[PDB]
Amino acid sequence: GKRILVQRRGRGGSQFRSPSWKRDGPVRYPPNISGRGIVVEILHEPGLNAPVAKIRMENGVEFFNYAAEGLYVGQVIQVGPDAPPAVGNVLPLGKIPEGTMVFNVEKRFGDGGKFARSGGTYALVIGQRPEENKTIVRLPSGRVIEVDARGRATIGIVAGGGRVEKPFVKAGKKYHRARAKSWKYPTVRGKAMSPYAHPHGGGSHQKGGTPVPKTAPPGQKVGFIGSRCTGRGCVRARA
Amino acid sequence: MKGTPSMGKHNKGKTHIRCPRCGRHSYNVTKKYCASCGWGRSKRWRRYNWAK
Amino acid sequence: VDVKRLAAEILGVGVSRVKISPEAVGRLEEVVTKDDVRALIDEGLIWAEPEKGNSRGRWRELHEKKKKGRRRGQGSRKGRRLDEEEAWVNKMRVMRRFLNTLKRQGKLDPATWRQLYRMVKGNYFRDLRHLKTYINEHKLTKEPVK
Amino acid sequence: MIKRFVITEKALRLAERENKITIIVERTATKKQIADEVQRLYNVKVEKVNTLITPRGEKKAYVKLAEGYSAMDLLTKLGVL
Amino acid sequence: KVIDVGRVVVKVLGREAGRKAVVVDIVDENYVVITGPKSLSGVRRRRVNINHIEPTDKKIEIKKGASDEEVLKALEAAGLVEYMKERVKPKLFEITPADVK
Amino acid sequence: PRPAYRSRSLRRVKVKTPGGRTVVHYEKRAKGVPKCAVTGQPLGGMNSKVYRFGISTRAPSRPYGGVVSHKVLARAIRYAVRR
Amino acid sequence: PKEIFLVELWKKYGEKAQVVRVKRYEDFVKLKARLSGYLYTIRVPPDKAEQLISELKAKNVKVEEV
Amino acid sequence: PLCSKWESLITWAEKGGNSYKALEFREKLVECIVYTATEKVKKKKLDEAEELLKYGKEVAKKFNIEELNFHIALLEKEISKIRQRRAQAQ
RNA sequence: CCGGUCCUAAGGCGGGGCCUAAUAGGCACCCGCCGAAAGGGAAACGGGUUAAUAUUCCCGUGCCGCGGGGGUAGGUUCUGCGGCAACGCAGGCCCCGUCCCCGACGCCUCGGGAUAGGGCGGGCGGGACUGCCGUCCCGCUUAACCGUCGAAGGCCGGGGAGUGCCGUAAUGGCGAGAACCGGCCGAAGGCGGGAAUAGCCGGGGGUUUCCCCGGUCCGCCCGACUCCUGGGGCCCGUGAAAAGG
RNA sequence: CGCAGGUCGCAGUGGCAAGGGGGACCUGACUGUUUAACAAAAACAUAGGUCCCCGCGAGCCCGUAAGGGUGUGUACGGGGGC
Ligand SMILES: [Mg+2]
Ligand SMILES: [Mg+2]
Ligand SMILES: [Mg+2]
Ligand SMILES: [Mg+2]
Ligand SMILES: [Mg+2]
Ligand SMILES: [Mg+2]
Ligand SMILES: [Mg+2]
Ligand SMILES: [Mg+2]
Ligand SMILES: [Mg+2]
Ligand SMILES: [Mg+2]
Ligand SMILES: [Mg+2]
Ligand SMILES: [Mg+2]
Ligand SMILES: [Mg+2]
Ligand SMILES: [Mg+2]
Ligand SMILES: [Mg+2]
Ligand SMILES: [Mg+2]
Ligand SMILES: [Mg+2]
Ligand SMILES: [Mg+2]
Ligand SMILES: [Mg+2]
Ligand SMILES: [Mg+2]
Ligand SMILES: [Mg+2]
Ligand SMILES: [Mg+2]
Ligand SMILES: [Mg+2]
Ligand SMILES: [Mg+2]
Ligand SMILES: [Zn+2]
Repeated sequence: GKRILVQRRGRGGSQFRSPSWKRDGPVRYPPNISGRGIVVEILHEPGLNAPVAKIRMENGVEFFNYAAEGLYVGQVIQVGPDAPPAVGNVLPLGKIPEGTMVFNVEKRFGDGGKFARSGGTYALVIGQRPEENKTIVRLPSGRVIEVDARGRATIGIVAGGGRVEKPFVKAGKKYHRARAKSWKYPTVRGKAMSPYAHPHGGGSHQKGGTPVPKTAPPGQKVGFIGSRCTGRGCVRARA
Repeated sequence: MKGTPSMGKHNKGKTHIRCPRCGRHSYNVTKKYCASCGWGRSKRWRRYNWAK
Repeated sequence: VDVKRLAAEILGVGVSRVKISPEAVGRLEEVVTKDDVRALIDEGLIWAEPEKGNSRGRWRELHEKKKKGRRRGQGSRKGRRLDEEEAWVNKMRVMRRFLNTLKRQGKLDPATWRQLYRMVKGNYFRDLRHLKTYINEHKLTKEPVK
Repeated sequence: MIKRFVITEKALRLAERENKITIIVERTATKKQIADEVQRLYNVKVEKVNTLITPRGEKKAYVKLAEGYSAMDLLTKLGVL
Repeated sequence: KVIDVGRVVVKVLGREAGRKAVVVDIVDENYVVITGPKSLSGVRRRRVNINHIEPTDKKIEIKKGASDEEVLKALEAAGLVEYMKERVKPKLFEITPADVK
Repeated sequence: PRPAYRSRSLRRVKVKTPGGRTVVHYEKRAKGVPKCAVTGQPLGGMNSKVYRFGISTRAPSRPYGGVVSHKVLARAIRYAVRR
Repeated sequence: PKEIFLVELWKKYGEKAQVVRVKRYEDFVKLKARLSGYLYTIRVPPDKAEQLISELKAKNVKVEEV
Repeated sequence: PLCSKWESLITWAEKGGNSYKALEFREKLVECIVYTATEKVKKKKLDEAEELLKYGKEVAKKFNIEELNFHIALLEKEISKIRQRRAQAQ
């Protein structure tokens, strides 16, 4: 037809969907975990970016968390406000001291954790405003945000860091990783297309496109989408 | 290959079976309705005014 | 009715080997049942010729010659015949069992056993005769090893 | 429930050699129904019932009687022989 | 020494595991004789490897080669009859493979 | 039947009958033996080859039987005794 | 089919047998008690075989030479 | 030896007074010895078979089992025939 | 007792609800169901028979599930017995709950053990050839099921080791417990029973497929792509679930 | 697996089976994919590089709507260009 690939992605086809049946479950904090727990397993999850620890609470509730680097099987973790700020412990942001490296941070209490969930990532506890029950934290991107002090986080940094430094040496390796992730692999460049299939397709000497405005409709909003700038000058202006 | 060589692959599959309601070879086994009378997706008989 | 099919089924051989005597050509048309075919087989008008087994006299003669050592020269080899990995396995097992038996019986100090064991693993010795000759020449045992 | 009897060569050989009667019955009849029907109608004891559906769409039953009743004798009694 | 006559121990291995008994004799460095009475706790009088018994804090006063009723009067003097009848309950969910490597 | 035998889920066993023929029998593979709930290793006294379900197996004469091994049971008993 | 070695054990099954089949060889006799469930076979010396057949016929168990 | 578990079960059952189980255990011990010896002789492992037969002779002396002696005599006759054939061929 | 039938997978359908001008249109929600004749998964094999069915018919020998009867071990306030232990042994009955485990899992590589099949020398029986020699070929088989044995591997008790000691195909192992001694659990498969009474080879008699006689053996070798077992390595790839047990 | 001797032919991996080789330029790194039925390529993809929109009640996309995909996810991440 004429609808482009980014428009076809939103339909939810099998080649664009995530095979989450390959995973044991969501890696989130259950709503009402408290007390001491035991690290029983550290497992690989297909398509995820870090090893996943299985924590067995003292009252029998078991949940999945991202494993802190240095966490080991048989370890005893503490959950709750009374938990000390040691590695693997799940503490409120309000109780966590400043300068602490946490991960799996909850923006609001009870969502399960949103930020610093990739391997080798972490958030830094910058400050505490207890009079509005907020915690200022720096996310992995360098952005400083306020989060609910009653929310929960884990002390330490996410294990599995350095996974992306090693090159994906063959196309087959990225193929096998894509089959576990949700990516459609591989991707055709826009200018390698014909004009019916992409705005960049067409001419005898095919060319890319200049940036489109932020108000551009779907099917037109490809390439640079309302970019502040492009290239090395843009990076320089950013820094 | 699209002609005679591809015709040899039509020897073992099927899209339709006989419909229990209308008896035609029109019951779509995967979609689970009849393409002639509409049984399985419409309790009223499927018949359109554009068809003689 | 096909007589040969019933006869082959009865005799438990191939239809290619079932043979019908021409003297029963008149009686073939009256054959109705496997009992009738059994009656003809009992009379001997239907029989099974013996199967052919490939004769092996030529092979046995050539195998004797090959055991003596003929017909295995450079012009008769087309691919790999010797297995290097299997040869290494056999070489290690022979030398290790010999040295371990000597140490178990006490003819070799464990340190000398260690030196010989590491040399064997490191491919110092061509064969068991070489190992025995080394042991006798360097006097690593109180009595000579045969 | 019984439609008729099968008096072919195979059925006659089975009757004479194995004490079996061959009947054509309704396609919906089960082995239990066939055995009870045979016992009620003919007052014999049924040993076992084997059933099949022919390529012409009929149910045929081989009814093996107990060891006190003759299938050939029963066929002669009903006169279907 | 901990494993001594008059000591209350709990058998850890075998059929009688988790059951309490009283050490009444010493065989050698490897074996001692235990009889936490079979009518009382269920541990018949016999030798046991000291590695297969876990000593408790409790201890009673009896003489070497003491009899079953001697151990019985010692336990009732200490008030330990119900403690001897109780069977130890493990918490299997706590143990990880590091503990049994 | 035939595709079920083309799949490798059953064992292909060649056997010579008393009638002099060679036939292929398709037999089930053995079921896995019970494992310890902590270590995952096979439990002693219960690791005999079993080929079908519904066969009652006798557990070893110990508390918790074919659920945990003697090592886990003894260590847990020691911890509970101290605790 | 099951095999028994002790005559005392085998007699408990053979006494209830529907039939006892006898097979003879130069050194030993196979006695096979055919019950509803199983066929119990024991190999015995010929003299003990004769004694057991005599006892079984005394108990009025059927005996057949196979 | 090989059927020591059967010997221990026999004596344990007799001490406990289970005559039926004692008879079953005696049968199992005889089965153990005779089956293992017969398989060894059929595979022509005569040294292992002779060790098993000596153990069976000791067990039959210890437990008063005539069937064990009879089957051992049959197996020893077979062993003698095998050894005679080996000596004649060699 | 061979498959469907049962289970769930990717997924789908129906009702309720929400949406819709409306429906026979949509589905995040709740409930139920369907979804594999190659996945998971109860239990049958050998011989004979027909013109045509053959794990279905017949003979023989068994297995599974459900239910019952007798005997037995056991029980009848209370608990089964033995062993230091690994663990072994008939281990009472009925109902309910919970937990755990099996079900349940990739690819590559190399060690070990078997079996199917194949071959060699001898023996017996039968067949092929007739220019010379006397060689060549065929048969000599053993199902499911019951019992017993059990390689690797793991484990228990004793022992208490650093001039080390013990090794592999290869990596190697030891006071965080080695060498060494004894024991426990434990494959394919073997063997006995089944079962020679079958089948087969040969030699006769009768007649519509029945009866009789002889043999169906001895010693070795190779050996899988079939079956079992263990070791090692790779993954930004981790190689299903449920019924059922 | 090897050694010694003898011996025939035109021919001994004798049939069967069974690489011609080398130098230089252009071009695409490579393996892979492509116009079923005239194009197999220097075209596409590729690992690698780099830029942009995005802190998640996001960015991008699908649906009339109810709502949905990315997402059982979280910047060592999702999406979009070269
Ligand atoms: Mg995909
Ligand atoms: Mg183009
Ligand atoms: Mg434009
Ligand atoms: Mg356009
Ligand atoms: Mg253009
Ligand atoms: Mg077309
Ligand atoms: Mg289709
Ligand atoms: Mg040649
Ligand atoms: Mg090499
Ligand atoms: Mg049927
Ligand atoms: Mg299946
Ligand atoms: Mg399977
Ligand atoms: Mg279904
Ligand atoms: Mg046919
Ligand atoms: Mg021969
Ligand atoms: Mg090697
Ligand atoms: Mg050619
Ligand atoms: Mg290229
Ligand atoms: Mg190429
Ligand atoms: Mg073309
Ligand atoms: Mg072309
Ligand atoms: Mg390109
Ligand atoms: Mg580059
Ligand atoms: Mg540009
Ligand atoms: Zn229809």
